[PDB]
Order: sequence, then structure tokens, then C-alpha cells
Amino acid sequence: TARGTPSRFLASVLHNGLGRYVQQLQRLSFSVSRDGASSRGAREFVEREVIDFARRNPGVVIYVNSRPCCVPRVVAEYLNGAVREESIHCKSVEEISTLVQKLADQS
Amino acid sequence: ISRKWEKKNKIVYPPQLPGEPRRPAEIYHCRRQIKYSKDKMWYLAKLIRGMSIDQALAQLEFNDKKGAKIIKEVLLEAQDMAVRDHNVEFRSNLYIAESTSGRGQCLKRIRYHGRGRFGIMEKVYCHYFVKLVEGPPPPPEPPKTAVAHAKEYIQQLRSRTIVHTL
Amino acid sequence: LRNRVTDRYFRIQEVLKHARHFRGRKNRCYRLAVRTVIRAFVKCTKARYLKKKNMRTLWINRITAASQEHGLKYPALIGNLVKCQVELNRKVLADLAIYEPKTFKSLAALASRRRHEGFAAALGDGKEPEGIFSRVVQYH
Amino acid sequence: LTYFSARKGKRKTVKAVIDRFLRLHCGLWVRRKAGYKKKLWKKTPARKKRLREFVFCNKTQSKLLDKMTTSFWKRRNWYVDDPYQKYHDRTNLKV
Amino acid sequence: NFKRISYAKTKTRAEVRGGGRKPWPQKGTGRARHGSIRSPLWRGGGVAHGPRGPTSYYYMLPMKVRALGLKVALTVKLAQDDLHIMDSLELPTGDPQYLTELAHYRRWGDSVLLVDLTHEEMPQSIVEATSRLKTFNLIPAVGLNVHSMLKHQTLVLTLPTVAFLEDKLLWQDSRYRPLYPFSLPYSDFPR
Amino acid sequence: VKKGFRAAFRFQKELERQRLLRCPPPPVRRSEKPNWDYHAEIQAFGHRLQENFSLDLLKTAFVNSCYIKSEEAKRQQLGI
Amino acid sequence: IGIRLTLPPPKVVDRWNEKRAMFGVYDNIGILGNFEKHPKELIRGPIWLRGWKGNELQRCIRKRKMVGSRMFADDLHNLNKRIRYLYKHFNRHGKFR
Amino acid sequence: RGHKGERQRGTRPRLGFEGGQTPFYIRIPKYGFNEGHSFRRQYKPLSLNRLQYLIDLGRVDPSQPIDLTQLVNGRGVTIQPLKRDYGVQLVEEGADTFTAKVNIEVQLASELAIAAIEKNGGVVTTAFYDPRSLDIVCKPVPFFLRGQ
Amino acid sequence: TKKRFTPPIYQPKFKTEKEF
RNA sequence: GCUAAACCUAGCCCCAAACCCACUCCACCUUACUACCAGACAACCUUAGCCAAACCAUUUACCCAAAUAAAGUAUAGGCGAUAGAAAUUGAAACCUGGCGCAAUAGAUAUAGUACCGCAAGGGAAAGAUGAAAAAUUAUAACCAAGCAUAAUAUAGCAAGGACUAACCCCUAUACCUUCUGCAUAAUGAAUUAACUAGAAAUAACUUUGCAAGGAGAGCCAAAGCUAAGACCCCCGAAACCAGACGAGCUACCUAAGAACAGCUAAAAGAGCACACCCGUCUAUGUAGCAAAAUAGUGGGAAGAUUUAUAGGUAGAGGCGACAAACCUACCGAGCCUGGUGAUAGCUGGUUGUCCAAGAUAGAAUCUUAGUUCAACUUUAAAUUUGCCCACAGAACCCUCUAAAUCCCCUU
RNA sequence: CUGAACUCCUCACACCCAAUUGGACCAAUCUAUCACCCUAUAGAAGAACUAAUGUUAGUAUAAGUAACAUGAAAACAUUCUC
RNA sequence: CUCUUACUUUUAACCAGUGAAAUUGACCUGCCCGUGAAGAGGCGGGCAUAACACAGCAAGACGAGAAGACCCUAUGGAGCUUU
Ligand code: MET
Ligand SMILES: [K+]
Ligand SMILES: [K+]
Ligand SMILES: [K+]
Ligand SMILES: [K+]
Ligand SMILES: [K+]
Ligand SMILES: [K+]
Ligand SMILES: [K+]
Ligand SMILES: [K+]
Ligand SMILES: [K+]
Ligand SMILES: [K+]
Ligand SMILES: [K+]
Ligand SMILES: [K+]
Ligand SMILES: [Mg+2]
Ligand SMILES: [Mg+2]
Ligand SMILES: [Mg+2]
Ligand SMILES: [Mg+2]
Ligand SMILES: [Mg+2]
Ligand SMILES: [Mg+2]
Ligand SMILES: [Mg+2]
Ligand SMILES: [Mg+2]
Ligand SMILES: [Mg+2]
Ligand SMILES: [Mg+2]
Ligand SMILES: [Mg+2]
Ligand SMILES: [Mg+2]
Ligand SMILES: [Mg+2]
Ligand SMILES: [Mg+2]
Ligand SMILES: [Mg+2]
Ligand SMILES: [Mg+2]
Ligand SMILES: [Mg+2]
Ligand SMILES: [Mg+2]
Ligand SMILES: [Mg+2]
Ligand SMILES: [Mg+2]
Ligand SMILES: [Mg+2]
Ligand SMILES: [Mg+2]
Ligand SMILES: [Mg+2]
Ligand SMILES: [Mg+2]
Ligand SMILES: [Mg+2]
Ligand SMILES: [Mg+2]
Ligand SMILES: [Mg+2]
Ligand SMILES: [Mg+2]
Ligand SMILES: [Mg+2]
Ligand SMILES: [Mg+2]
Ligand SMILES: [Mg+2]
Ligand SMILES: [Mg+2]
Ligand SMILES: [Mg+2]
Ligand SMILES: [Mg+2]
Ligand SMILES: [Mg+2]
Ligand SMILES: [Mg+2]
Ligand SMILES: [Mg+2]
Ligand SMILES: [Mg+2]
Ligand SMILES: [Mg+2]
Ligand SMILES: [Mg+2]
Ligand SMILES: [Mg+2]
Ligand SMILES: [Mg+2]
Ligand SMILES: [Mg+2]
Ligand SMILES: [Mg+2]
Ligand SMILES: [Mg+2]
Ligand SMILES: [Mg+2]
Ligand SMILES: [Mg+2]
Ligand SMILES: [Mg+2]
Ligand SMILES: [Mg+2]
Ligand SMILES: [Mg+2]
Ligand SMILES: [Mg+2]
Ligand SMILES: [Mg+2]
Ligand SMILES: [Mg+2]
Ligand SMILES: [Mg+2]
Ligand SMILES: [Mg+2]
Ligand SMILES: [Mg+2]
Ligand SMILES: [Mg+2]
Ligand SMILES: [Mg+2]
Ligand SMILES: [Mg+2]
Ligand SMILES: [Mg+2]
Ligand SMILES: [Mg+2]
Ligand SMILES: [Mg+2]
Ligand SMILES: [Mg+2]
Ligand SMILES: [Mg+2]
Ligand SMILES: [Mg+2]
Ligand SMILES: [Mg+2]
Ligand SMILES: [Mg+2]
Ligand SMILES: [Mg+2]
Ligand SMILES: [Mg+2]
Ligand SMILES: [Mg+2]
Ligand SMILES: [Mg+2]
Ligand SMILES: [Mg+2]
Ligand SMILES: [Mg+2]
Ligand SMILES: [Mg+2]
Ligand SMILES: [Mg+2]
Ligand SMILES: [Mg+2]
Ligand SMILES: [Mg+2]
Ligand SMILES: [Mg+2]
Ligand SMILES: [Mg+2]
Ligand SMILES: [Mg+2]
Repeated sequence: TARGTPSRFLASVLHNGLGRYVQQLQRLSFSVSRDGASSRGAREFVEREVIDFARRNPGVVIYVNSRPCCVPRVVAEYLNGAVREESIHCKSVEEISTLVQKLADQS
Repeated sequence: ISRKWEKKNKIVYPPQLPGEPRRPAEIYHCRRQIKYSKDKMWYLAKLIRGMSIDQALAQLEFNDKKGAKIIKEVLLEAQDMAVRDHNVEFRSNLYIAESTSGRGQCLKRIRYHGRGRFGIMEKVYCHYFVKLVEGPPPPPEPPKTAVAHAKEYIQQLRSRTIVHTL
Repeated sequence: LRNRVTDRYFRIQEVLKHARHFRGRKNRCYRLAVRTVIRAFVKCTKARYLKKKNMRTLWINRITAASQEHGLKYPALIGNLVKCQVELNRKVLADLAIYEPKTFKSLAALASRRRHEGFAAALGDGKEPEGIFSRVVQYH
Repeated sequence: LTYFSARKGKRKTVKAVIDRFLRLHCGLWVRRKAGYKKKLWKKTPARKKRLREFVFCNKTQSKLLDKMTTSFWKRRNWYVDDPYQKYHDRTNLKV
Repeated sequence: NFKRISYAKTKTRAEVRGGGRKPWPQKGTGRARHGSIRSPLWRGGGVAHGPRGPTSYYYMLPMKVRALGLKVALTVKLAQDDLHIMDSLELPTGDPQYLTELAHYRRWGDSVLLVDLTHEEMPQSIVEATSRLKTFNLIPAVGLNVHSMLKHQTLVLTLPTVAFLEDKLLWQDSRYRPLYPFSLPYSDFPR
Repeated sequence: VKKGFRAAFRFQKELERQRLLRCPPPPVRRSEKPNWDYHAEIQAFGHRLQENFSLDLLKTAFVNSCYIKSEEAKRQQLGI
Repeated sequence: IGIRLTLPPPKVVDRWNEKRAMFGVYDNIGILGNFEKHPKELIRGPIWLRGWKGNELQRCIRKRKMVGSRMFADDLHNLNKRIRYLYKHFNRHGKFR
Repeated sequence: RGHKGERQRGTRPRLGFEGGQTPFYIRIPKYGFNEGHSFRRQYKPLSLNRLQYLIDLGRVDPSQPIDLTQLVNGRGVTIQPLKRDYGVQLVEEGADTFTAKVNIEVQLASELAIAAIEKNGGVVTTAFYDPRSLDIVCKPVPFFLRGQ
Repeated sequence: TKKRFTPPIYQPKFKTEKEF
């Protein structure tokens, strides 16, 4: 509910969009499994989608680390210092691409 | 059971820098398995809370409750423990920082009622915890004055905004 | 094969995390908390209808207060602004009353002028042209 | 009805159904009219002829008797000179 | 599942010790009414709906279905380059290290299933090598099964085994419905 | 003792989170944390601001006097 | 409470031991062996459950018929009562008639 | 399960019980529809279309005498002596298109079926088999394993 | 009506005899 | 911060295999565990009943020694419920295993012990360091309810919308069950942890195999047949029966004992009145001192008295100066065990998430607290009209010359 | 003029009936095979509790309430009161 | 009893020691009128309203206790009697 959760006023970071627009997403850290079945969609994203995504976002540094893991995750770090970790466990390539694009558009 | 209070006297702080302020000495002491009720022991623990080491002993010495002697004995051995072991210069330079009672392990016994019925009574036990901090006791908080009330009220009136608008 | 629930702790905490700010045993005892948490969620859903209802009532009260400062009643201001083909809603008018008093007085004067033009039209037999502010812009 | 017998663990057949009804292999059940041998002196010949007819059962009664009899009575029989042989199969039946 | 027997069993309220007498009178005690102390509601009572072992899960697929499963598994191995054909299973040496290196050199994967025509006529060289290995298993042609083929990455069949498999599997495609079990004598069976 | 591993594993992570809240670790440089490439981050710094920075000049901008003296001290301590 | 504070010891499963490596072997003994032996003859267990399946009532009836004379007096009494209860439950109680 | 009543508790009456009303399967008068059913002789029909079909595929050899053993061996008919079967009956179905000349031994044969066989020059004979011999003649191999 | 007397039920003695 | 929490073993379950077990000395059927004296006493004998038939009265499955099949067939039966063969048929059979439990589980079991009962009998609870305790200032911590650190400020199912702000403002009649309808002052619930409740045939449907054949003898077959998936709860009576155990309480009886001051009369089922026996009335007590008592007042107190000890009568019974008394605190007929998981159309309860369709004329019934068939509702499938309705049409007898209905193309 | 979850507006849409019925998913556990900071595809079953005057255990509430106890002095010898 | 009063003991209340039981959905637990499953601390309209102990009282919480013994129902029992 609203009473049981914190609240804030609408705002931006460094008055973003006033003088110029700066992409608030700063870093993406992917953790994919070479053999993990739950990382099948994550591997598909790396093979064909992350390379094109890096072209469209030169200001975002993307780290893809291939290590054994049961639940693949993507960590998004922003300029204001907020860190958000999202799971891509058993997600298709389209769902991962939508999730990654959602992280890029957030402040 | 838990015995974390006895382990709080084993913390060794790093040496202070020459410019750092003096750190008050903290002494933790307790007595386990006291044949007394924690509810009755709470009033005695509440009474001496915040008092100096000497004033607490004076109040407990002339108190008719049984736990007063037990608490006074705990303070006496805690006061000696501070000077002998915790490097406290003056034995009177202590005040009661924390003092409270806790439930201990109890034994259940049968109480016989009429008509062949019964009730289960417990042989109550309690723990007494005390913390001594070196230095004069902190002064009591002065009562809130009319100036403080008026200043707070005006601050409330100066912090209200136009709600549900731009 | 005997199966037992090994993660019942996490099931309980999903309900108790929403009751942490409650008062009494119903913030820590699941049997009592679950009934109140469900009611809290139901009240949250039903309050969205009242939030819209209360906001419009608040806007009407604020508009009525500002209208009376200019000697106009709320129905006169709202009705005549419609006749001027001005589609400002009550949310904007309430904002204009608080932060743009000079603009709101012009809106009040415009509604007052349109209100007077309606009175002249009613008294007139119809052999006179429409009021200057009574003209309606036709769209096709 | 005995769904699981105590000695074989199999469904049993209610023998009251067997002594009264004939099941054609098409799924129909044939019965005789109740009271066709009772008080014939007070019944008109038109009424008595209807009582002597061999009538069929409806869907509910046919389904009820299927549950009360085992699969032995639903098998296809090739009795020699069977009077009801021609009625065991349907002809020109739609839906 | 066809050869699985579950030995798990629990005692119902009629098999737990005691519980014959009603614990207290039906009315007047102020407590909930109970008729036995071994009821499933009670601590230490019987189990309402628990395992009633031993339980058998025996069922048989049609003979042609189980015969067809071998054909599908054999086809999958050939289609995925997981099937290899050998003239014989004889090895130059009985050292198991030779067989492991041979599979690695030919890229046979982690596990290899070796099938010979008959158990008695298995070469001694391959038997010694496979007995000391865990991922290399030697079975007779009669012992071929879907589970073993699926568990092992690579399937190895001898030329006599291939002819043996074709005769046995294709016999189901052009056979009459049985009048009696095929163990009994037939005019043209076996062979 | 209930059979299983996932429930015990899940509870361990909850305990680790609570321990961090009780005793927060001191903040450390993002470079010391994993997933850091200084050269990659420098290039993205210019691209976010839509500025054609010179890599030679931009890298020297983040080099402070205190860092150089500390780096020299470390080499002397290790005898390099 | 109700959940362990430490991880259980790790589960070490030898996927390639002799039992798992040779599981399923000879399941086609009838098909590939001139039908000399039925695959049901490979089942090892209770003598009243080799190549046979049934519900609880059918198992209790079959066990009493085959090894009822070899059972202990207390075990036989419980089996007899179980058949009586199962007879009443299956043939008299239930949602469907 | 429902709300109360015998439904939820599961104590509803037996199948066929109609709440105390005289049930349908009882109020109907008894008649001898199935009286003596277990003592009626049954004969598996064998149409000349079926017989001609077997010969054209080589499942039944017309150059040798045809009896119950040959019909079962060719999987032409299925005989169940335990189910009161007494052999096969040669029926007249497909007599128009029947052309093979065979020596067939059956248990029953209609007048038209006999004529169709004899038109092509074949011989048809009706022979009786008691239940013991019927099982032996249909499956000789199981009998020969009895040592009798 | 008949007398309705419910005799008291003594709990087992061991539950009130445990010691440290 | 306490209280606590956590654990992996003890062992156990179901099978296979294999046919177990008794005695150092001494004691032990009398009052068992008692060194040493006249016996002649000696075993056999249909189970019943709950329950099902919706009552109940005939009747109602209970290993009887080869898996399968014949077959749920012959047959039996208030020909109802239900019971149920045989001839014949003829297979496999390598103990050392586990999609069994892990301290409320698995045996009741650490133990038939503690404890309870006169007896038969009933019947528990629990443990947790480490390689080393001849390392005990050791093995850190965080986790239920309950508390403490830290009582409380107008107003209200205690929350929600919110808000600069905890409250103040606005909105809001806990939950389950049961009902025509419950905030209901109807039911259950102090709270926490653990435990605790949907078992299966008949067909049908869905998905494979093969196909006039299917199936690893039996069976089915006018596209069938084989295989799989998928539907059927928990607690509770008062009772009935069988076999044991009980007259150390009480009812009465048997053998052999004991008690009854003083006074009057001296004769006493006589009077006054202790011990003693009983329990009239009142108060107190009502989880009490007491599962029937205390205080006072009373009845009897040489008699049909009271009472100690041992014995007898046992539940289809005993015993009874009949109160339906009393028979081990609860006797319209004891208690324990077993049948027994008795039965209950009656009550209560019935455990994860999400969506969808969904309120229904009657008939019969020892039946109206329930069921079965219709009706209604649900799913799947087939193919063709369904609903709304234009004229024309549907009764005379009769006081309401009714609102309407039925039929019905078009649309 | 005010006034609904009616209707319109921006976006989205399977996302408000008891009994009952259909359907899509799924926690934990065991097993096959993967996986290897806790998962996947399947096969299995003692497979999920805010309620049964539910069972067992812990601890509250009533409640520090009801209730319970030791004649007096003294040298602890002794004496005194009843 | 008119018509009660005084004193003593016990209880009582306070201090110290020990320490039960039924009960308990959650309670942040007012009054009036009206309403409503027909008798409201919780709903509607008003009124009242800083917080928190202790001792009394018994009008209410349809107060606690005992799955009403009265009544009816059950094709539920049982004792007794009988042409
Ligand atoms: C009427 O008199 C009824 N209350 C019965 C009284 S005796 C239990
Ligand atoms: K136990
Ligand atoms: K049934
Ligand atoms: K309830
Ligand atoms: K009720
Ligand atoms: K009411
Ligand atoms: K009510
Ligand atoms: K009531
Ligand atoms: K007493
Ligand atoms: K006696
Ligand atoms: K009823
Ligand atoms: K006086
Ligand atoms: K009162
Ligand atoms: Mg207590
Ligand atoms: Mg049982
Ligand atoms: Mg029992
Ligand atoms: Mg009994
Ligand atoms: Mg109670
Ligand atoms: Mg019972
Ligand atoms: Mg148990
Ligand atoms: Mg119910
Ligand atoms: Mg009903
Ligand atoms: Mg039930
Ligand atoms: Mg019944
Ligand atoms: Mg002895
Ligand atoms: Mg009956
Ligand atoms: Mg009766
Ligand atoms: Mg008959
Ligand atoms: Mg009947
Ligand atoms: Mg146990
Ligand atoms: Mg043991
Ligand atoms: Mg806590
Ligand atoms: Mg309010
Ligand atoms: Mg309100
Ligand atoms: Mg009512
Ligand atoms: Mg209402
Ligand atoms: Mg109330
Ligand atoms: Mg209520
Ligand atoms: Mg009621
Ligand atoms: Mg309770
Ligand atoms: Mg089922
Ligand atoms: Mg089923
Ligand atoms: Mg109960
Ligand atoms: Mg009887
Ligand atoms: Mg008897
Ligand atoms: Mg006696
Ligand atoms: Mg005598
Ligand atoms: Mg005398
Ligand atoms: Mg006298
Ligand atoms: Mg006496
Ligand atoms: Mg007397
Ligand atoms: Mg006298
Ligand atoms: Mg006797
Ligand atoms: Mg007498
Ligand atoms: Mg009398
Ligand atoms: Mg009387
Ligand atoms: Mg008694
Ligand atoms: Mg029952
Ligand atoms: Mg009944
Ligand atoms: Mg709907
Ligand atoms: Mg009748
Ligand atoms: Mg009815
Ligand atoms: Mg119509
Ligand atoms: Mg029409
Ligand atoms: Mg509106
Ligand atoms: Mg809306
Ligand atoms: Mg919508
Ligand atoms: Mg999962
Ligand atoms: Mg799974
Ligand atoms: Mg369960
Ligand atoms: Mg729980
Ligand atoms: Mg409960
Ligand atoms: Mg207390
Ligand atoms: Mg006191
Ligand atoms: Mg009180
Ligand atoms: Mg007192
Ligand atoms: Mg006293
Ligand atoms: Mg005294
Ligand atoms: Mg008092
Ligand atoms: Mg209590
Ligand atoms: Mg209670
Ligand atoms: Mg308040
Ligand atoms: Mg208040
Ligand atoms: Mg009122
Ligand atoms: Mg009010
Ligand atoms: Mg008070
Ligand atoms: Mg009451
Ligand atoms: Mg009252
Ligand atoms: Mg009642
Ligand atoms: Mg009466
Ligand atoms: Mg009655
Ligand atoms: Mg009735
Ligand atoms: Mg009866």
C-alpha cells in the first residue's frame, strides 16, 4: 500500500533534458551460463542482440561474464549511484531485450 | 540459552590517536538464574536506571524488596570489576547506563485445587543485566518549556504547504 | 515419500512485510495479520475511486472560494466559461485560482460578462445581434 | 452394486437386471410392459396389446443398466437361430 | 516405472498401538470430542492417506510400441552422428587407457555404449578395458534398450549386431497377430 | 530436520543480507569492485556527454597530485 | 524457527555407478531374445507383486490369497481388517454411484 | 462435494435405488430373455467375401483341405471355445463374387452358401466338434505341449 | 433428569516433575 | 538482550532370504521366585454382533493353501441387498534391496519402563560441542510467539487515501461457518511452532501404436483393439456383541472376634445421656479442607445395634426391610480388551495462484433435515434453425363481455 | 450546478456471483538426466492450513490477582503466654 | 421485625516472600435517539472527549461455566410393560 511504502516527488537527475539529455544508464553486467538450461535465452541475447545494443548505446559499458550460474542476472548501474539487479532466469531473447531496453530508458 | 552479555567485556578496541577524545569505560555484568520474578525485578532495575554507582547502592540498601539485595550485590562486584579489570581510576566515577531484567529457565510444578482439579505453577527465575559506563551520570532531560512549545508550534505552521496542487 | 513444507517461513513473511506498520499483535502474528493485510489491500483498491472523487470535490471548494472573492457563485463561473468555449477543467481552474490570481480574475470577469449577455438576450425580443462574447465558433 | 468384489477385486453384475432386460449389441435394452399378466379381464384389447409389446428403454435407463452389468453381457453373441439377431445392429441411423 | 515397486508404508489409525478406549466422556468435559487417541488428528496417531506399500507400478506397452522405440533411438543416433559401426570390438591391448584415448581422438563424447552380438563371444581385450571404465559400458545385443542409448552419448554397434537388430526389429512389421505366446513353437519362428 | 536444500539455501541469503544491514561494509572505489574496465569507462564518459574528448587529455584530467605521490610511495615501499 | 540455520551437507550422486550405468539393460529381453523370457520376469520384490498391478484393495486381497498362511498372526489380523474397511469404503462410500 | 446431505458425506444409497420408490430395474416383470444363455451354441460367421479375401492374399491355401485349424492359422476367424463357441458357420454373404474352388470343412452352412461352394466345383462338409476337441483343433500347438 | 457428573482427569505426573 | 532457535543420529518401516527360541550355581504353581511329607482336582463342546439391506425379522464378502484364465459365467438370494463356483487352463521364482521414515516422523519404545488402576488393563516424555574435554574463559552472529531495550495523550474492526507532518481531515459494520438474510448480542477461534482431511470402477474423452483386425494363449471386434493420462475426504455418538477382570467401596450372607460410661426403671427392638453410629435443620463452603466437608443444632445409642478380620454371591448376572437402591467416586444396568477406522440422511472441519461458465417448472418416496428421475447448470461434439414475431386461426355452457397467452412468415 | 465502478476521454484489457463445472499455471520434496551460489526438461507423491469447544509442545491474558505461612522475649541456653 | 447500632475475630487494605483458575477473534473497548437477523461501545444523525493508577458497585457486555436436561426432529439408542 502507499502508507506501508516510501514515497517521493517527481524529479530528474541534474535537471536532465533541460540543457541536454544524458543517458542515466551507465553500466550493464550480464552473468550467463555456458551450460545452464535457464540461461538459454541469455546466451541467445549475447550471440546476436548485445552487439547491436552496444552500438546504439555508446555511453553504456556492458560487461558479459560467462560463469556457471543457476539464475542468470543483469545488473544496471546509473549515474546517480543507484544499482538495480534484474533476473533473466528462463526468459526468451525478446523478453530480455525488452527488459534491457527498459533499463536504458529509466532515470 | 544465550550468554551474549558475558561476551561484551571481551571487545578490545584499537588504540586511540593522540587527538581522539577519551573513551568512557564500559562494563557489562549480569547474574544468571535468580530466584525472583522478572516483573518484580523490573521495578528495581528501572529504579536505579540512570543513577550514579553510589546513589544506586544507597537506594537499594534501604529497599524492602528481596531483589534489592541481589542487585546491590551485583553492582558491588561490578564496581570492583571495573577498577580491577577494566582500568577505571575512580570507583565512584560510574553510572548505571543499562539495567533490566530478563526471563530465565523456569520449573513447572502442580498446584492442587478442589474437586480433584489442579493448576500448573511455575518456579519463576530471572536474569539481571547491568551496564556501567565510566564518568559522571548524564544530566536529566529538562522539562519542555513554554518557549520550546511555542517555537515548535510556529515551526509546524511554517512547514505546511499547499497540498494537492502544483 | 513424505513431503513437508520447508519454506513456510518465506510464505509467512510475504504477509508480515505488509503489516510491519500495524498496531498490536496484528503486526507480528500471522493469524491476525493476514485478515488485516487483506483488508488493507482491499481498502487500497477501493480508495482509488474516492481519490478521484475527493480531488474534484476539493477543486470545487477551491474554485468556489476564489469565485466568491469576485462576487460570483460556482455555477455562474463554470456554466458561463463553457458558453465562452473555454474547456479548462476544474483541476486547472483550481491551480489558476492559487497561483495565477490575475488570470483567474480575468476568467471570472469573462464569465461575469457572458452571464450578463445571457440576461440581455433573455430580456430582448431577439431583434438584436448576439453578444460579442456570446458568439460561438463553429467547427466543420 | 459391488464395485470391487472381496474375492476377485472385480465389478459384479446385478442379476435382477439380467432376468428382466435384454441388451442388444447396439446399446439398446428391451423390456416387457409391467402388468401385462395382471388383471387381463378388466383391460381392453387395445390396452392389452400394448402390454404385450417388447419396448425399448430411454438413455437414462439404458445407461443405468450398463453400469449394473459387466462387460460379459455387452459382447457380441452369435446364437444359432437367434430371434433378436436382426435387432443387434442399427441401420440408416443419423447423428 | 514398469519394474518399480515402492516399499513405503504407513500405519493407519487401525494399526497404531493402543487407542481402543475413548479418552474422555463425550459430554461435560468441556474439551473437543474424541473417540481414540490414535486418530490422525492426534500426535502419534495414524496416517489418514499415506503410502500403503508395497505398491507395484507394473504396466506393459504394446510389443510393437516398444520395438518401435528401439528404431527411433537407433535413427536418432545415426542422424546426430552418434552412431559408429565396427567390424569387431577386438582391441590391440587390454589396457583401458587405450580405449579412452581412442574415443577422445575420434571425438566420441563423454560416454560410449558398446554393443556386441553375444555375451559369450565378447573379445577378452574389450572386456578387460570396459570392466575398469565407468563411462564405457559393454552390453550384449539382446541388452540394447532406449534408456541406455539415451544415457550414453555415443552408441557403438558391430556389423553382426546391426544384422541382428534389423532381423529382430523388422520382424514386428510383417508378423501376424499372435495366437499364443511366441515362446511356443511356430512354423517359421525362431528363424 | 526437513529434507531439502533450496529452502536452506534461500534462508542463508536472507541471513547474509541482514548481516550486511547490521554491519555495513565501508564504501570502496568502483574500480576495486568487479566488472570494471578503466579504458572502456573513459570512452563512455565522452559519449554520454556527446563530446569528442581526447583520450590522452581526458585520462590526465582524472590523475590527481595526491594519487601520484601515493603511487610513488608504494613503489618505494616495495623496492621497485 | 522451523528452518535450519546451516546448509545441509552437499549431495554427491555418482551418475555413473554400476547400478545407474546398467539400468534398463535387458528390458527388451523378450523382443531381442526370441521371447524366451518376458520382461516382467526381471521384476524383483514381493511374490504377490511381480508383474501385477492393482489398487490397495486388490493388493490386500492378492497378498492374503498368496502369502496369507505365511503371515504373522498380528500382521494377518490387520490385513483382514484392512480388507473389511476397504470393502466398505469402495463399495458403499464415494461421490459417484 | 456439495453442502451437507448424503452427497458431501458420501453415504448416498446404492446404484439403482430411487429414494424408496420401487426401482425401475425391479418393477419390470421378469422374462426369459437371457435364460439358458450359457448353454446356447455360438458359431463365428464366415462370409464368402471373407473366405475369398483370404484365398486371394494366400493366407488360406485352396489346394489343400480347409478346416478350423487352417482358418485359425491364417487368422481368418477367431474361435473362443470358453465362450460357448462351437465352430464356424459359412454364411451366404458375398456368394455372387465367390469364385475359388475349395474343400472347406465347417460346422454350419446355409443352403445358399453350400450352393455357391458347389457351383465352382468345391466340396463343403459340415462337421461337429465338441468343446474339448474344438480347443484342440483350433490351437494344436498348446495341446501338443500337454503330453496327452 | 439424571445427574450429569464429569469426573476430573489427572494429567500425568511427569509433566510437573522435571528438574534442572 | 533474554527466553529460545537450529542440527543427525539413535533406531525404525516394507520386502527378500532363511523354518526361531529355551538350562553356571541357587530359588520359583503354598501368599510364585518359599531346601525337606499320604496325592488321587484335571484338557475337548456351532462364535456372536456391529454393519449392509437406507427400518428390520431370511439374508449380508472374511486366506484355507498354483499366479493367470474360464468368470463375476453356472448357481444361490425377503430371486432384494448381495453371495458365487467347478470342469478345464497353466507361468515365473539370482537374500544382502529402497523416487521408505529421520526425534510431534519411523515401532508404543531411551520402555511396556516412569506413571495410572483392586484387577484385567491403559500407557508416556526425551537426545544433539569438537579430531581431541588428559583442549571448558568453549562452539561468534542473525530467525516464532512471549518479553526487555522503549507505558501512555480527544476519535472509535485500528486500515486506507494521503500529507511538510505519527495523530488530527475524509472513507470504511473483523473472519470462518451456517442461512431467505449475520457488524450481528448465531457458531468456532488467546497466540506461536509442528502435525491434521478426495483413496477407485463403469463407460466416455484426449494422445500414441497397429489395423479388419488388436492384444506377450484366455478377451474384444459390423473401425476396432491395445497402452497411458484423467473422477470419487477428516473428526464425533448414545449403542450392540464376544471374551476376560472386579464384593479391599457398597448390597446381603458365612465362620470365628470386639465395643456399648453414668442416671432412671430394674421388666424393656424402655427413657435421659458419653464413647460410637447416623445425617434433621440452618449458615459457611461451591476449582472448597473435602469429586459431598466444616461449625452449630439434631436421630439412635443392650439392639432389627455398631464394628475389626477372613470368606461367598459377577454383568443375559449378583444383591436389594423396592430407593429402579447398591455392585471400586460417573449403573434403567459395571469395567477393561476385542469385533472397531461400529454406524450416523446429523454437526463441525476440508490446505497454492489465476480466469471463465453458472441461481434452476415438477414427480415419486415410512418421504418432505435425504435421495432417484426430470428441470436447470457445465464440458466436448454433430448440423440447423433458435429467439423476436404479419395476416389467418384456437367453444359452447356462463355473472365479472380482464390484463394476456398459444400459433406465427417477415424482420 | 452538484452527483456512480453508467458513458466519453489517454493507455491497457482473460483480470468482481454461492453450490457446482471447465481451463491456464505453480511452491517444496524425491527419482532419471542436466545443472553446480540453487537451476532445467520430465517421471513420481505422506505434495501447500487465518479456523474442526482440532492433537502435542512453547508462552501470554486474567495477574504479580486469588491464595498460602512463623505465639513472645532472650545470652539461642532458657523462660513466658495459650 | 418496627429500625438498626457498638465492639472483637476472620476476611479485608497496605508492606515483604511464594504464586493459581475459568476466561481471552482482534480491540485505539463513551452517551442519546434512530436503524438493523426485529434489544448496537463498533452502523446513521447528534452529544461528550488530555493521559494513566487504586478501592468499591453489579445496570450492560444477549457476562463465564456445561455442543439445553424443556420442546421437536432422526426410518439414532435404551429401560420397562403387554391380548
Ligand atoms: C419447563 O418447565 C421447562 N423449563 C422444564 C423445567 S425442568 C428442566
Ligand atoms: K510415542
Ligand atoms: K463407491
Ligand atoms: K466456524
Ligand atoms: K450449526
Ligand atoms: K441481533
Ligand atoms: K443472529
Ligand atoms: K448461542
Ligand atoms: K477434607
Ligand atoms: K469376599
Ligand atoms: K433426512
Ligand atoms: K449501639
Ligand atoms: K454486571
Ligand atoms: Mg501461569
Ligand atoms: Mg486400517
Ligand atoms: Mg484399535
Ligand atoms: Mg470398545
Ligand atoms: Mg472451553
Ligand atoms: Mg469412535
Ligand atoms: Mg506414528
Ligand atoms: Mg460444512
Ligand atoms: Mg441439504
Ligand atoms: Mg464424511
Ligand atoms: Mg447410510
Ligand atoms: Mg523365573
Ligand atoms: Mg441396515
Ligand atoms: Mg431404528
Ligand atoms: Mg435367480
Ligand atoms: Mg432394490
Ligand atoms: Mg517417537
Ligand atoms: Mg529396540
Ligand atoms: Mg520475536
Ligand atoms: Mg474518524
Ligand atoms: Mg467512519
Ligand atoms: Mg433462521
Ligand atoms: Mg448488514
Ligand atoms: Mg459486541
Ligand atoms: Mg459472533
Ligand atoms: Mg447453532
Ligand atoms: Mg486453546
Ligand atoms: Mg480417483
Ligand atoms: Mg480414474
Ligand atoms: Mg473433533
Ligand atoms: Mg441386534
Ligand atoms: Mg456378554
Ligand atoms: Mg467384604
Ligand atoms: Mg455368623
Ligand atoms: Mg449404659
Ligand atoms: Mg432404647
Ligand atoms: Mg464408619
Ligand atoms: Mg444404617
Ligand atoms: Mg434415647
Ligand atoms: Mg468370580
Ligand atoms: Mg439394608
Ligand atoms: Mg416404588
Ligand atoms: Mg420410579
Ligand atoms: Mg463405577
Ligand atoms: Mg464416521
Ligand atoms: Mg440415519
Ligand atoms: Mg462470471
Ligand atoms: Mg413405502
Ligand atoms: Mg426434499
Ligand atoms: Mg415461444
Ligand atoms: Mg418462426
Ligand atoms: Mg463525477
Ligand atoms: Mg476507472
Ligand atoms: Mg475490459
Ligand atoms: Mg521454480
Ligand atoms: Mg518439477
Ligand atoms: Mg497433507
Ligand atoms: Mg501453522
Ligand atoms: Mg486450531
Ligand atoms: Mg504475571
Ligand atoms: Mg503481595
Ligand atoms: Mg482483579
Ligand atoms: Mg487476600
Ligand atoms: Mg491463618
Ligand atoms: Mg500460626
Ligand atoms: Mg478484594
Ligand atoms: Mg490457563
Ligand atoms: Mg482456554
Ligand atoms: Mg485512545
Ligand atoms: Mg477510549
Ligand atoms: Mg438501539
Ligand atoms: Mg455515532
Ligand atoms: Mg476498577
Ligand atoms: Mg451465558
Ligand atoms: Mg444475562
Ligand atoms: Mg444442542
Ligand atoms: Mg423428555
Ligand atoms: Mg421426537
Ligand atoms: Mg425418515
Ligand atoms: Mg440398531
